[PDB]
Amino acid sequence: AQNPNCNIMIFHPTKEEFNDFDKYIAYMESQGAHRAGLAKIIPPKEWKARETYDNISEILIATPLQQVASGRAGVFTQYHKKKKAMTVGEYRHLANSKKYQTPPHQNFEDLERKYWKNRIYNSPIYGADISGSLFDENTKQWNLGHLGTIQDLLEKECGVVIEGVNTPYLYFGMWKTTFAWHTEDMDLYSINYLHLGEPKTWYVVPPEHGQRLERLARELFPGSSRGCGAFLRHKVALISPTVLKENGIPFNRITQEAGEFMVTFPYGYHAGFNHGFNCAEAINFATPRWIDYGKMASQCSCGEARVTFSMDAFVRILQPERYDLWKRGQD
Ligand SMILES: O=C(O)CNC(=O)C(=O)O
Ligand SMILES: [Mg+2]
Ligand code: NI
Ligand SMILES: [Zn+2]
Repeated sequence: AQNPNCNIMIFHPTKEEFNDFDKYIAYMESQGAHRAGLAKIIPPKEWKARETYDNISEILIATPLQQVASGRAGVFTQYHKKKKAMTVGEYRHLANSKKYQTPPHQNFEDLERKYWKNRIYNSPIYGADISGSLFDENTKQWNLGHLGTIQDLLEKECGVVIEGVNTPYLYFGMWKTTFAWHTEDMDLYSINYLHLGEPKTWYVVPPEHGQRLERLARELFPGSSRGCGAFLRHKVALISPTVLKENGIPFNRITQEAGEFMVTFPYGYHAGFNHGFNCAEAINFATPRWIDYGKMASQCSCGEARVTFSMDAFVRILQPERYDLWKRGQD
């Protein structure tokens, strides 16, 4: 078996290798990349997502989210308080203010220590889930707006045509902005490009050990767990690396910088935080290997997780038994 310790692998494709997305994903998995739940992809030195980022300030963040924490330093939930719309220009100015800016620090390690020590005493503001793309339409390789769709993958694999479309989202982050422990909708893959600014640190549990994370989570968030059999889909729960180590949960960590891609793999639980002002673009995708994970994916039926129009059809085809009760959580 390739990558038996489930380490995060880093790839350096040539411009020749960078022409065929599907085939490069298949290559990475032949080297065991998926076992980690997360891989880093450094694009060829010749490749650019777009010419410059000089004209992005007028993008609107219609619903900025203030991330308010409750709990203890290493075990907390966050809720999202809706704030008034601002442009990316205004947001960037906010992220750089004395109140929200990244603090003085030695290295990613000193910064990580400060994040986990101090996160809960602050409420950073995230621009999340904004429909759009910053890839130049002339960028032909690894353009997240031009990937093959999940609906076409399902159709090629299973012979059934379904409704739905699949488009990218932009995330604008600042210091301490946080992504809670989760897998993707329907345990899909994701791909994430950090377009500009400060880094993003990621924690990930190998897919083969995901259930151990879930079991710890049921113990750490006992009331959430009683309310919903898949409460991690609410994307509110945080657990520090110290707490994970204390409980024997296998995981890994890696820091993404501007200009790099990350791929998350089916059923790879991940979480993280932003080091300062940045902009990332992400989208879900599928391969033939995803189909079985889609069929087994846990669902939120308490009605908190509330998920896309396109997800309906996945549940309808892949999980016809769940499909009655699930859309009751959606309606
Ligand atoms: O970048 C973020 O804040 C969240 N993105 C993801 O969880 C992802 O790409 O899978
Ligand atoms: Mg603009
Ligand atoms: Ni994700
Ligand atoms: Zn739920």
